[PDB]
Amino acid sequence: SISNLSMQTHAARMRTFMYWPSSVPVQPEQLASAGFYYVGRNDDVKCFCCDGGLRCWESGDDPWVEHAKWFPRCEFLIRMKGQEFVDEIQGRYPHLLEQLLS
Amino acid sequence: ISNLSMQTHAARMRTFMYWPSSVPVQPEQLASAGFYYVGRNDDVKCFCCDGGLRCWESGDDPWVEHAKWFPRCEFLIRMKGQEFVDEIQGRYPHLLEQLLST
Ligand SMILES: [Zn+2]
Ligand SMILES: [Zn+2]
Repeated sequence: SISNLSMQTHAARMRTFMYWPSSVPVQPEQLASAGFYYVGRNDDVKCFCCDGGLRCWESGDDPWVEHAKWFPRCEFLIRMKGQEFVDEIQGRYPHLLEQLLS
Repeated sequence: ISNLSMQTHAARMRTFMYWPSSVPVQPEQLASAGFYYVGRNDDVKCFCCDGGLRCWESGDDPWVEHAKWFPRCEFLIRMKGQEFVDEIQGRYPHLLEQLLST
């Protein structure tokens, strides 16, 4: 089941990036593709499905890889990228929680 | 070892001089688990992994919580063994997941 039903369509999530800051390296179209919509503060985004938030976007960052890095059990992510992809990314970062708790 | 001067059990109990009497976990249970008081609220850190714990509600086990949040702690494993750590880890498989929902 979905966390934000109003942002289920690409068109809608993509509609929120109207005043997405120019200095942010990642583009609104990659973000909307990954299910992320702009919450209207700084560069904070949320996924319409898992309600998982992401911020501090830097050059090279991949919305799909980050989605799998931080919210691996999101139904939408699995369905679009597959369990293999999620397993691989989760494979790269086994000590994520530990690293947060430093 | 993060804090060499909190190595001994006796040095650890000493930091609980200004420990609040309202917090329902005694300095004894906390010093045995490797924790010393850092002087603010009820924040404690382990002399080894430097893991920090707070918000001690009633019925909390310093050893269980050590295993819960800092399972790779050498001191925790030496005192309680890898089996205890695995058991508590299985009781909480989605720990990082529950953090990021807030
Ligand atoms: Zn998601
Ligand atoms: Zn420790």
